[PDB]
Amino acid sequence: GGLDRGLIAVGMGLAVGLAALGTGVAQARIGAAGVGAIAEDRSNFGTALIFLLLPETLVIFGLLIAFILNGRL
Amino acid sequence: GGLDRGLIAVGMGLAVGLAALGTGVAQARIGAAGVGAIAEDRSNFGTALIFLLLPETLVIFGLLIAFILNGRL
Amino acid sequence: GGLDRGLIAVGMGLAVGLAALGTGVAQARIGAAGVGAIAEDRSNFGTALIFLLLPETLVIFGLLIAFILNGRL
Amino acid sequence: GGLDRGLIAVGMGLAVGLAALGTGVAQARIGAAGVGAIAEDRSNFGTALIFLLLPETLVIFGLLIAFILNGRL
Amino acid sequence: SGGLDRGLIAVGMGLAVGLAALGTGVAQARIGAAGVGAIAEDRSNFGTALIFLLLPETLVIFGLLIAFILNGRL
Amino acid sequence: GGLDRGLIAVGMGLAVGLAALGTGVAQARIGAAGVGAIAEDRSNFGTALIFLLLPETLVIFGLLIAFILNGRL
Amino acid sequence: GGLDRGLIAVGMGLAVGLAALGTGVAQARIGAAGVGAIAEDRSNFGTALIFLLLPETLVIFGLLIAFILNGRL
Amino acid sequence: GGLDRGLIAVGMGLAVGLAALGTGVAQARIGAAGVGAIAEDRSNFGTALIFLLLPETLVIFGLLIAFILNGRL
Amino acid sequence: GGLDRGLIAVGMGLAVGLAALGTGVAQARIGAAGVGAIAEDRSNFGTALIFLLLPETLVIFGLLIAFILNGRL
Amino acid sequence: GLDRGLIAVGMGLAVGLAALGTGVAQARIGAAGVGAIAEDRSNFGTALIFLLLPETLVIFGLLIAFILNGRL
Amino acid sequence: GGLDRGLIAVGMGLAVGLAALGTGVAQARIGAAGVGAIAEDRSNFGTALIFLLLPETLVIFGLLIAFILNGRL
Amino acid sequence: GGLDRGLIAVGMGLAVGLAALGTGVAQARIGAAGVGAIAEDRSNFGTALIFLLLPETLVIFGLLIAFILNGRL
Amino acid sequence: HHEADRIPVVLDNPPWAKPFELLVSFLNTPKYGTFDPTPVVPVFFPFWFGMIVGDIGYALLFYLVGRWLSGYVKRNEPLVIDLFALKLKPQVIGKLVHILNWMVFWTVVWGVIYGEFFGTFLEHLGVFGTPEHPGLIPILIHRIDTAKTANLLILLSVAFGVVLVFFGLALRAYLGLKHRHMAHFWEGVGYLGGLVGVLALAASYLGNLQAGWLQGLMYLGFGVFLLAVLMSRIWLMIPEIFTQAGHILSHIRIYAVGAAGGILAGLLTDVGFALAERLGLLGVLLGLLVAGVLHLLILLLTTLGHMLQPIRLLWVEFFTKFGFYEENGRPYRPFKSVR
Repeated sequence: GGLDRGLIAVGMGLAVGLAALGTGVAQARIGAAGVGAIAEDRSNFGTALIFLLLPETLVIFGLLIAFILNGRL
Repeated sequence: GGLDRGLIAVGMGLAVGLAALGTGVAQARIGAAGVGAIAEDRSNFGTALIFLLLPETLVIFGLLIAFILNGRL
Repeated sequence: GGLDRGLIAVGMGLAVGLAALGTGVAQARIGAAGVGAIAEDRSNFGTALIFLLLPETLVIFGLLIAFILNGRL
Repeated sequence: GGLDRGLIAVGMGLAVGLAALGTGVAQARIGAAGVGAIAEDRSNFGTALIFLLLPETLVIFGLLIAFILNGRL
Repeated sequence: SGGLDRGLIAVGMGLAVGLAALGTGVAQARIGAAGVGAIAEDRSNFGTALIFLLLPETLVIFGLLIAFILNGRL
Repeated sequence: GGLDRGLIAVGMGLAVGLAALGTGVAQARIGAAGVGAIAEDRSNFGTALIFLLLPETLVIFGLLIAFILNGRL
Repeated sequence: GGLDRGLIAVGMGLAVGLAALGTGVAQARIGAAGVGAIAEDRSNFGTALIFLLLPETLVIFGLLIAFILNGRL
Repeated sequence: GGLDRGLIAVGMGLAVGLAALGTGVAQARIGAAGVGAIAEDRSNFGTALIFLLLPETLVIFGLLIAFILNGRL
Repeated sequence: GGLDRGLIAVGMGLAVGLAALGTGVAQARIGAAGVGAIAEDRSNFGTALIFLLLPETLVIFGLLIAFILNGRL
Repeated sequence: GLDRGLIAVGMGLAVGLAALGTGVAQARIGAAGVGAIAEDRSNFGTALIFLLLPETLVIFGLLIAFILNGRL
Repeated sequence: GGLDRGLIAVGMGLAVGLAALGTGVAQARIGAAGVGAIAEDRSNFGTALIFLLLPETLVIFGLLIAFILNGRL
Repeated sequence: GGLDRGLIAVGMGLAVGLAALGTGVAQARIGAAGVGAIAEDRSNFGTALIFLLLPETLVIFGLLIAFILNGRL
Repeated sequence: HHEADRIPVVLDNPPWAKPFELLVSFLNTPKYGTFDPTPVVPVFFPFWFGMIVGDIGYALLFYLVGRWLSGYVKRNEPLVIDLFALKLKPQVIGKLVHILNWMVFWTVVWGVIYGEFFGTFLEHLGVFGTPEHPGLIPILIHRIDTAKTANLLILLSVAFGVVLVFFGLALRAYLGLKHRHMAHFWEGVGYLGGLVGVLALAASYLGNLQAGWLQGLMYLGFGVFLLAVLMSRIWLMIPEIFTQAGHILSHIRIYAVGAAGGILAGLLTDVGFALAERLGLLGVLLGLLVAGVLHLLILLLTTLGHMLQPIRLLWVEFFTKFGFYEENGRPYRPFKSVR
């Protein structure tokens, strides 16, 4: 081996980082509009919750590529 | 053998992270408009869900390209 | 075998990731307008869908560059 | 083979990626305005499509750089 | 030498937690903007405002746990 | 240790840097809306300070990883 | 010999890509206003068309410097 | 080697750089709202300056990081 | 010579790249407002052209800096 | 020797950054200027001077490019 | 030596550059609100000036960290 | 001999360029609001020019960094 | 005279100090009984502009402009520019010609210390020179070689900064003591103690060779600072001291603008000299033409900011130390004939 043993780790960190950044970018507008709707009605709490509960699939694939990289280490 | 492996790995990580970034900036506005629609009408649930759940094609090609590099490693 | 393999790999990663980011930026605004149109008129379904399924041309070319460098490896 | 061809490969990937980024940034706004115009008018469909089908020039130059440096490979 | 690997895995740690924090921060910006708007107008949606504020630190807890799993490399 | 310690230094500095980035981009909009609320009411002051004092948690975790690699010396 | 050729090549790629990104950033707003005028009037076709065309300059200088660097290659 | 020292220097410099730019983007909107409130009232100046001044945190952790690595140098 | 030709070419390319990027960001808003003015008045064409080609002058510094590196190349 | 190339890449990033900064300046400057011109057709001198203020970034970029060019 | 000198100089460059960028991004909105208030009021001059000229402190600490780096030589 | 000269050249260029960027972002909004104030009343000429000519300071310290590093030659 | 804002405020000066009341007056009207900064700008402002520019040729062009304006005031008609919306009477022209007379005086003397004439001139005419190239006199401070002169120049710039700052703080403390504003004097003396502490600490951290009296010096300074903060019961003083630190180190801009402008002019004239030398006999005509034209474009580009930096340094810093802005005074206006 060599410097690759750490370069793979850099890949892990970069992958999870931009994954989290993408989910944050989505969740900002999603939860903002959801909060407005909830403050209006207080009846759509489940719908707003699930709508904010989609965009983290990105970070499960991010942890997925992280874990397969960890196994490949 | 050796030093190449970490370079392939950072390639994987940057590919999946950038794909996540793109789909995130998409689904931000997409789900914002969709949750507004489901707020004011309550009957556009299916249309809003398919409209929000279409643009993840990017991350499926992301795991495909990451998987083919994982096999090539 | 050496730097060349991981370096063509990171070339692949850059290509696919930036194509995905660009099209994410595209159908963000595209699908926002399309969802609004679907909400207010309900008859522009075909037009909204074609107008949203133009901008994956970028990712399919990006997959072509990924494939040709895959063959080059 | 050669390391140098390896760095040309990164050149290809980053070039087509930036080209896709630019044209997608264009298509977002123009297609959103065109979708609004189609929803309100429906008679300007040819104009809306052609105004969306100018921005593939930026990517076909990118594929032209791809083909010439691929010949250099 | 093997020391450089330790340094650049530490670099990986730092960039992981950094982008995780950046993403959750750009989330909390708009989230809390809408939250304190609703709070200043209503004062009674307070619990809802806090839970809506305290979802997206999932991002930083995966950031920290990936930090510890590279920390276990020693 | 030679270049290793400087690479740790780069790691800690960058980590706290983007931790500060995230907390700053949060507190911008947070304190803007809070200042508007305090301007029109002045009685929601405690709510304003608490809602502004959640988003430095990122700073404490960032300095936590910084202290961890400082312990790694 | 060798590595310098690939370095020139990645220079070519970043040149053409950045030129494309800048010009596409231009035609986004340019064509937005253009199709607004087109939808409202339909007699603004010539002026809107030349106005949308005019940012092709940046990419022809991009392929110009690409031509010079390819001739040096 | 002096690569260690140079790495410590770039780490501290980039750390204080991102810290300063984060507190800058915070203070932009913060002082904009403060100026609006002051122009409306002229008497909220204490609340305005404490709200505007509270983001000196990000920079003082930036400088204490810089001092820590300076002492380690 | 040797490798130095590669970095001087990289400098050429990125210089013209961000020169084009900056002037494109200028011409976007400039020509958007100009298109609005030409849609209204039809008599503002001379002012619109001088105001649009006025920020096109940023690319001549890019090409002359690239040229005086080309003389050394 | 080989130190000449990094001088050139410094040239390039300096001039490109200066050009991009003056571009994002003149965008808003000229937008407000053309709006005022389309409404007035008398604010021409004020508009042109307001637009010919912000290229100081590009002349300073050329000064830095030229001093490293003399050092090259 | 030389390598340490060059790389610490690079660190100086990032420190001052990002400090300048943060100060400017604050300066834009602060000054815009200031000139608006002055034009509508023409008596808010002192308050607008102290609020406007305040955030230069970031550039001052950037110069400070660059200067202690210079003295480290 | 070492390659420190090009690396300190990279440092000075990075510093001056980012200072130019920061003052560009400042001057954009400053001059936009200044022109907006001018178009309604011409007596606000002097204040607008002072407010536009404040933010040069950042590029002045950027060049100051440039020549203090230039003294190392 | 502590009967609130009652007294209208009018200002008067010795006859040489009247023109600067135009500069200081339009900001705000000071409270009655408050010290006025009207004599300080006459001595400081053209001095700083002189060390900034130092260009003899542009000083001569400014003298030509002053001759044009004095001819205008001699013919006694108003100067009007409808494009820029300025109408001004001849008396304001006279005040401005007094300003530019002092201005070119300081510019000329600082230029003869800074012998560069339209930039580099020693290559063509050896009246000036270097230890390298012989001449009639060497340049006293060669402000091109930043290897040795730069440290001295930042030293004088920071020295001007120190002097201006404790002068303002001493004025604030004097007013706080005299007007029974005793807490304001406490704030001022806390600023002085903290400031001497931080400057001593920075001098030790940068170039110390022995501890000596310095340790007791910053310890006394910080003790004075924390005591003055402590009994005053106001806790806003803590970040405000780093605000003062920024005001101390904000004074490098004069050296920075001077170096930038002089080196730009030197590069322009070096281009002219290279055009004259390379092309042979005929190259001097094109070289002089291009040198003159780029000299004119750069002057109308740069003379605004070079003028703005020192008066700005007087405006934001000094007037805020002693307390110019925080209240407005009632202006003086007599009930007299309109004429």
